Amino acid sequence: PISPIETVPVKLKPGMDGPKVKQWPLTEEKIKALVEICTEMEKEGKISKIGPENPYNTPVFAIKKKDSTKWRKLVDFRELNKRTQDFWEVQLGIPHPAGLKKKKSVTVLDVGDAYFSVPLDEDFRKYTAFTIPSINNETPGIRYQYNVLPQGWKGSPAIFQSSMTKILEPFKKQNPDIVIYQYIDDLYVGSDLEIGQHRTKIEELRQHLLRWGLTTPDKKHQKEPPFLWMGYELHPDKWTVQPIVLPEKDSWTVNDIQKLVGKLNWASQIYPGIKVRQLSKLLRGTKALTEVIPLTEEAELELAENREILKEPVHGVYYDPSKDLIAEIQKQGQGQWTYQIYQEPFKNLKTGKYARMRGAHTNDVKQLTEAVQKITTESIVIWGKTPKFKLPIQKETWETWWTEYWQATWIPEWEFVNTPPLVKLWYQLEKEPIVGAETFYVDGAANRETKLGKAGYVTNKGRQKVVPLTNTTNQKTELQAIYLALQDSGLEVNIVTDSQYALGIIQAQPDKSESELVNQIIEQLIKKEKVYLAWVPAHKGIGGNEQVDKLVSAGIRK
Amino acid sequence: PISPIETVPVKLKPGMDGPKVKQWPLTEEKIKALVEICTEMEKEGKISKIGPENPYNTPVFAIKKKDSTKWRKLVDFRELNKRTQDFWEVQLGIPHPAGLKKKKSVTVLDVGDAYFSVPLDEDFRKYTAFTIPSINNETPGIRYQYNVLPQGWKGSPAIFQSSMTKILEPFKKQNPDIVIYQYIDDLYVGSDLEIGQHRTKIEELRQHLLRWGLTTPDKKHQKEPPFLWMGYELHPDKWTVQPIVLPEKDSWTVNDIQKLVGKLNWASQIYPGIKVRQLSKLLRGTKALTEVIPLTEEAELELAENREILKEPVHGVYYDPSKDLIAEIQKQGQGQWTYQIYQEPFKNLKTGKYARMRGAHTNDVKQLTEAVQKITTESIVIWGKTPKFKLPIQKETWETWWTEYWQATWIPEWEFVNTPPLVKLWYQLE
Amino acid sequence: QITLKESGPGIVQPSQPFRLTCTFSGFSLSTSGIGVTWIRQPSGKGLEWLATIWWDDDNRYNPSLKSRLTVSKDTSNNQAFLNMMTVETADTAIYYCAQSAITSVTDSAMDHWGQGTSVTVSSAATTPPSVYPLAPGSAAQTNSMVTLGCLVKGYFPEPVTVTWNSGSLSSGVHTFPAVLQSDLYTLSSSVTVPSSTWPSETVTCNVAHPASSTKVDKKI
Amino acid sequence: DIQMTQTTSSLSASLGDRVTISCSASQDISSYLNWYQQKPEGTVKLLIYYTSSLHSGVPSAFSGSGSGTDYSLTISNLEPEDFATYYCQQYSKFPWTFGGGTKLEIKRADAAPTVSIFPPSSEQLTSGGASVVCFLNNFYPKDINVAWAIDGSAAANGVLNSWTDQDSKDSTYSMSSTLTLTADEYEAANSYTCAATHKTSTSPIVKSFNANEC
DNA sequence: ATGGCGCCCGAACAGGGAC
DNA sequence: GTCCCTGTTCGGGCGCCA
Repeated sequence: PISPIETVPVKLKPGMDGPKVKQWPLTEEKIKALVEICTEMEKEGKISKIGPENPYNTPVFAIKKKDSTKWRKLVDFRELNKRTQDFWEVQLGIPHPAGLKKKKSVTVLDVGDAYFSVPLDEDFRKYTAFTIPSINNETPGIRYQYNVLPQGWKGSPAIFQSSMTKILEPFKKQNPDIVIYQYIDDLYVGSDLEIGQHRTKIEELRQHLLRWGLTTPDKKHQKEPPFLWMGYELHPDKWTVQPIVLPEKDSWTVNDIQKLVGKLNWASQIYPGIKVRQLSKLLRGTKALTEVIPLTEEAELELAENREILKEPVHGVYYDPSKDLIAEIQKQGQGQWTYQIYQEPFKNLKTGKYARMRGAHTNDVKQLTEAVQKITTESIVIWGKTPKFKLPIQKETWETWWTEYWQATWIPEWEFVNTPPLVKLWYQLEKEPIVGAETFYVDGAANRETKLGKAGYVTNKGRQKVVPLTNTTNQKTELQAIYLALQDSGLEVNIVTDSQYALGIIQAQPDKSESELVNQIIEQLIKKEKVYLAWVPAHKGIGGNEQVDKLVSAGIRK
Repeated sequence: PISPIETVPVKLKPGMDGPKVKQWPLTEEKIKALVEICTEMEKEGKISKIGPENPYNTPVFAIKKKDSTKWRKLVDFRELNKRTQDFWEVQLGIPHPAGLKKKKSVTVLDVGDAYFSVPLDEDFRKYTAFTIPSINNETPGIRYQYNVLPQGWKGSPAIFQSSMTKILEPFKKQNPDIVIYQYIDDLYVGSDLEIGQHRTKIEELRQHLLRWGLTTPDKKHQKEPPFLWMGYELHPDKWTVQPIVLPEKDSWTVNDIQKLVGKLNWASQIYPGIKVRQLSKLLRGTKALTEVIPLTEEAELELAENREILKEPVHGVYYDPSKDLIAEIQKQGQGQWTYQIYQEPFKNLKTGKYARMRGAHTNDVKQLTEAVQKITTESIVIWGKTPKFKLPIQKETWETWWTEYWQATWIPEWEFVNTPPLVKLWYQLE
Repeated sequence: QITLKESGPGIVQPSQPFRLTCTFSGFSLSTSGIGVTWIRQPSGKGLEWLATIWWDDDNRYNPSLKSRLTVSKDTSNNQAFLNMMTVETADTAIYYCAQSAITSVTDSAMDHWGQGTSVTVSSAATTPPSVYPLAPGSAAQTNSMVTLGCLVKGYFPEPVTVTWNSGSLSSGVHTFPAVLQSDLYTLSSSVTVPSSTWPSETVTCNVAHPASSTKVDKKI
Repeated sequence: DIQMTQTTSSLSASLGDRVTISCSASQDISSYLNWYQQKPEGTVKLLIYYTSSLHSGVPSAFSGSGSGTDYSLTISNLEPEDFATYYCQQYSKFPWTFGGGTKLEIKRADAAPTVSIFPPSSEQLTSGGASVVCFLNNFYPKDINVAWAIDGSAAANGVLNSWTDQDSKDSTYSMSSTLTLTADEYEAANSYTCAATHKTSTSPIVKSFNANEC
């Protein structure tokens, strides 16, 4: 039968009109096939013949790939979907067991024929039509429009949803103990009711749902221990996705790479911390489909290490409110960051990695900082609660980090943990220009056309140095020129620049950078015993500066 | 049962398919509340359920306000406001008062409900659609629509004016020794009178709004241990511009001077009587900054000279409603922070410092937010409108935590940006 | 300036209730930070907080008393009150009422008080005193300085005055607060006069008891 | 409901002495204390709030200080108006609680009490009453003790006694116990004695009498 | 057979600093 | 009037569910 739920209206986008598209002649056995099909569809009420005035047309085909319960005869509503209005999808993402708490008994229902069970907005029906072709005799063709929700129409998706809800609602109003996580055409049901009592309810539900036209097909869940749900193997106490199988023979074509990577990403739910970056690197570069990178040696490490992680049989326990929320994170590689949200020690709630290479030049704190936030949000979504935090970094560390950093940044409640390669900042500029060291005076520059230029310095001690180069910029130049003076230091050094840019890039206290130069500039700071740096304007001719400019260019350089 | 008043026609600016913003997650503590309050609004008839069919959408959120009233629903119509055309009765019906800024105290009333009585164009409605979400996505989102006037929206105060005013009409003629300004959901009322009297007369206005067309305001809680309500009061008068600009080097060194002159340079952009050159000389020649104490009392004549210029009111303030407003915040030192406002670059109209809030509530953001808020309020009371905010915080960040501390009934426009030392020159004047 | 005086029974048979009224003259019980407090100061014990009536009508009682404690305040006439029921001995004390006010965001004190109010609990009723003289007797006049005294045993209502020789003697006298003997007050007070003086010119303890309106004069 | 404590219940200083008083709570209160001074004439006035903000009207001589859960009240030089019981008050957790105030008595070079024991009067005796008193007067430290004891050193049942305040004159003090026995006993026991023992000279100052005449 | 969501590379965008 | 950086968003391929 069909649901008598008030249909949702659905207009075509302002401008376009119905999809009228020539239906090419399909095959002979197919004609009859498609026919034999529509017929059934008709008595069902799924469709009906139409008046010779609905010109709108869309192509159709059919093909039951060898299967009994299965039969295929689909439509390509592309042009239509291309034409139909956009409605705001309804979805703040899918669920996840981690948030799912625990009940005495459970069940998992699926309403059958879902889509075709909701009727179509009569009005918009005019479009969802099609012509099923014929052979010679009856020269003219057969027309049929959809009277319910079409199998590949953007509408349907949300439609069915919005509908299914209204139905579930009152029942929900009737039994505020049973629980139901509705997912498109799937109902996870639970409540702390003695299996018997629990039974009467589900049925109660089934009857109601079915009463509204939503068949409650025999593909029902009873076998408590094994509950096929949203992909997760739901057990009376642990959850897991056994299908954690992986492909390896192909390991070559870009796809195969992209295949594994994700599998990992996917299996990253409870399989503790893995490093995909290793391989991901091998996923970059040439995005040529057939090309087959083999730096496989380079990431061998990752592959197998992970392989063995994927070997170790994991699982996630259920969420309990009586207790509390927390998560600790570790640093794997330079960017590799992973966590673990548990309520009780070795029993884990859920795991996950992180590797956002944010800024063009970002240090290691930012990483964790960012790292934590991803946990937050996510967790918020999973438990609507902020968990406490176990972060790898001392106090005085994270403290100074901000105390110096003239830019707001903070972290929700977190405690200290002494275990992994503890996070900390390497180099740190000095407060006051220390005495007993040379106050260098840097400078650099170039011209758009040049693409070449010099970069050097002086020193109060009359000493100088200059170095022209190429394939750089006024910016790079000024940044490069820092490198020298740095290099030519020792136990201390008073540096002097006029370029905020570089100046800034350094101040941040950068742990890395795709750029070699600046990455290098770090290591020196990393090496030196003391560095400091001040800023001075340029064209105002200030300090020995006036001398460095001309030194770098006699109105222009060589 | 909404009022029988006819309806004002509202069709947003052209080529503006309304909003389509997404709904950031929200905490349990929020959902529940947001739910409740959202549900009985449906009952009274105020809001109606809708489904996917509506393409448009905006975000909403709870906000546990410290007072006898429940939390507050909040709808980020920011973008909506932007799309909706200009209204004369807005500006017209809502003009800004001067003496306003000039008073012994000012108070703020959440007078939203007033909007609950007047209806709303049937059509323009789809542009208010919002959506309450759920934990773990037990179910899909559930969206509502506004039927009447939504609490917070250009168009809203724009219309209800007639009503709003005449209601207040008595109060004024009843004693115009106080003044009132309207800004969306809020009513700004100031009496140069004594605090208690002010507070009482305020309370009068309450009751008045009560008896009149059931205009019902919140009722801010008041207690004994750390007495916050005693401060709820808003007294501007004692609001000076950030006179933080100094130096007194009794033996200025290469750095000291150098540094400073890099500073003095930038100042020349705001101020005219600027002279960095005199000192630039004391600095001329590749000297060793470190330890060199090149004490120069020759330039001392022009160094205390710039001081005169720094000590006064920068003559140029030419406020202009036809132009937008802006604000920079600077993290200058632990605890305290800074604000500067203008429309034209390096030509600020006012400046200041929101410092520490003498509470162990140590949290960068919290302050920043608090900053903007108290910054805003301040701005509102003055030129009326709301400044854009060059935010000294990284996006992803600000986002995940601003709601947790917000407390206004509006939400100003903000943008994120990095900071150079140019202004870090303590001379916050951007 | 603002002030306030309290008032009540002074005397109440046990297991009964009583009503104390505090009448103030300055502030009003309608102002944001105003309030009136009630305190009880016992026999020698310190300062106990009974409760505090607040302007907005938010009253806070003592956890150990609320139960049998209740406040109010006819705002309109600047009068707050305290009500204590089934009053047992202990409760017998000097209750005070103070103007409490929330000065500022960080300040709230009892800016102004007002000499408390005696309240005695006792079955016992109005009794005249039983005055007796305290002579040197046996050990006759020795030192050139001598002490004399008077025994005031058997009176109930606390107040009772007594001096020496119609107030003449004021120089060297000691008078001591009486104690609850048999649910009654027993008092004594002594004097010391130079030898010549007493054996010679007469000395007299003269007691007075308002309630039992008995006057008396005990010589030697 | 905080636990308020004023340790040094009472002390005796002299004119001009600078005195400090220790107030203790049972948790951080955050400068949420007040200092009242009760005058021996019963009155009670407010000196300071917020643990250090001086109440308009109190002599500068008074100064606030303290923190956490330990606070302090102090005055510079003594002038005879200040010798009073000073109370410490918290306004944190609503069960507002006053610590046990501190008396601030005058200091005076000690002295032995002039003790006097008085026999029972015919006047009373003849009605059954057999009351005996012993006047212990003008002595310096309040600290002292009397021992009512009849032949056989016992502090029999019938001991009533109270002491005065610091006579604002000679700053001394005085108490007086009263023995109450039936005439039957006044007749039975023979002698009757008063044993006053003060910080005098390791001396048990005693006065006694013997006369069971009815 | 089209909706969602999160990862992980590129491609193109727009806006402060600035010759 | 322009290059420079840089910090974002898409598209996109992909595993995952329905």
